[PDB]
Amino acid sequence: GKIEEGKLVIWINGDKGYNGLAEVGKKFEKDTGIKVTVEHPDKLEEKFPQVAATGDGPDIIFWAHDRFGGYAQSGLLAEITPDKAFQDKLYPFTWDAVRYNGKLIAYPIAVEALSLIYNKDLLPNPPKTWEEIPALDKELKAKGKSALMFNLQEPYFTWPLIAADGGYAFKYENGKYDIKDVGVDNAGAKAGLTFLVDLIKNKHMNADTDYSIAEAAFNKGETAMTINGPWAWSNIDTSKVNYGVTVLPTFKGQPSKPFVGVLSAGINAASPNKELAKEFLENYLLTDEGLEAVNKDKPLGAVALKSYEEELAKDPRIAATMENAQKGEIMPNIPQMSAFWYAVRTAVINAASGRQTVDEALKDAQTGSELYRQSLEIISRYLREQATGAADTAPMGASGATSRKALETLRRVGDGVQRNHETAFQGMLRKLDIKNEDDVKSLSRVMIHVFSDGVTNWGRIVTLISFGAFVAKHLKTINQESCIEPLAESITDVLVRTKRDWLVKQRGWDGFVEFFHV
Ligand SMILES: COc1nn(C)cc1C(=O)N[S@@]1(=O)=NC(=O)c2ccc3c(c2)N(C[C@@H]2CCO[C@H]2[C@@H](OC)/C(F)=C/C[C@H](C)C1)C[C@@]1(CCCc2cc(Cl)ccc21)CO3
Ligand SMILES: OC[C@H]1O[C@H](O[C@H]2[C@H](O)[C@@H](O)[C@@H](O)O[C@@H]2CO)[C@H](O)[C@@H](O)[C@@H]1O
Repeated sequence: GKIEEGKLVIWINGDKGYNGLAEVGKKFEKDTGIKVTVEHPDKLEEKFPQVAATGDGPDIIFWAHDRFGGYAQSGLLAEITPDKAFQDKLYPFTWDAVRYNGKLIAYPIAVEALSLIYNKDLLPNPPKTWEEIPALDKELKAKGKSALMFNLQEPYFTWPLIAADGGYAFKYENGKYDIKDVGVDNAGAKAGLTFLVDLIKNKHMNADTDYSIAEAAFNKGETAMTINGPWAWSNIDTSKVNYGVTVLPTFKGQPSKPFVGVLSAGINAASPNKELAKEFLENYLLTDEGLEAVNKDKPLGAVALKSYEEELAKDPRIAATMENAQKGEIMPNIPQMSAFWYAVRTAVINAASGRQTVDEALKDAQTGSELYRQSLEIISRYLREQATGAADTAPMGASGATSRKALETLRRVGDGVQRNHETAFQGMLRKLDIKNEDDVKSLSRVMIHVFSDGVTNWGRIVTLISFGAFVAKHLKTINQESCIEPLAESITDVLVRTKRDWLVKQRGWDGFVEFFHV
């Protein structure tokens, strides 16, 4: 749990130009004597927050911007402070993708959007609609080909179809996200995912198709179409398939709406090499020659660097990428994106395999996606009304009946725990000696140790929240009322992170209300 001084370790995904990046690393070493190690570990976006939390991991992490808000909220990223001269060399909308709570948390590299990639030797004209793909597959099957193969294991690739007829992650209106408004189990999302499951039912696609199987089938000329990003174009070039990159097909007359990613470079908060990392990213990578080295290995898409994007913009494959991006939406970077992606990943795999119906799969994804927000509403309200003696008059909002009935249940069963276990609560309160916001930050570790490692049931969840209320009452009494919302956020994090799968299996807080129905 200590990063080594006087070198740079970089993590980037195995689908990106990591050999090109290593070439930029060699140029840095030639000037500075500092070795640059580029690694592409499996699941690096899940590994980074685990290793970084212990003061370990790479100096620089590359991922799409959507994961970076979670990393920033967890204190895992150094604030990026480039001068005006450097900032003005990149597109302002790319800087917006890496801004979190008013602070830049990464360097933007390139804009990524999925396109429809088609074999001009099999399909001279690509289909304008999803609805015509079954008929095309039937024509191509008669010739020993298939219409379409793409990765069905990552919701990134299926999302554009789910979003087409009105599926959404977090509602965006008046230039602001309603994190309370999730659109995963609406009629639009159901129509999109039913269309995908029907393609599998009718044997136009196979539920087991992943990135490697789709790429091999397209690059060998066995399938007429794939869905992929700019990074894929290198392997297609090598294959000598006569390919086009175009607009994704429409669904029910509406565009497919890909979630747009900005490949971004974050600096580990635990790195002792932050000045070397800034130098590397600003004066080696984010140059015409640095981006060219990476782009020549695996294409980046529409680069953040204006000078180089002017050259690449002339490429009709980049025009197609930006057309799809404009029909799509820039991903949020809110910490909840991780849970959203896990919930929709499971829904698509289960619907595609027949493990769940579309209705069952998207219900669970909806419950999973709103679990943090709903849990925080209940827990924050209970802690604050316990501390002050007065309830919150603010409307409950989305799924408000559940929130109201959960808080009602918690008042009954939680007050019971605090009354019956007053001596134990007082003993643990004094032993923990909670005085201020720094001490509250130390509770997460002991909550995971005591709560998360014990049996999972609603009773032990009531104790977790009820002791939280007991601590909140103390914090109010000693003029530390400012600590209660952070405490509520910390309890919610432990509960929903460590009991995610169990909570969704219970129908979340509806399960809680039913379990303690007297
Ligand atoms: C029929 O049975 C029941 N019906 N219902 C409604 C409940 C039970 C029931 O039996 N529940 S029980 O099994 N629950 C536990 O054991 C338990 C569960 C979660 C806990 C947790 C304990 N904690 C240790 C406790 C605190 C007081 O002394 C501890 C314990 O004695 C050593 C005790 F009193 C247990 C009695 C429980 C009622 C038994 C607190 C904890 C660690 C410390 C830091 C910290 C900070 C915050 Cl903000 C928030 C929480 C925490 C983690 O959360
Ligand atoms: O499938 C969910 C997944 O989608 C995005 O990941 C993309 C990434 O943006 C691309 O650069 C490329 O590597 O493919 C990935 C999909 O396999 C999100 O960025 C990611 O957080 C999310 O889990």
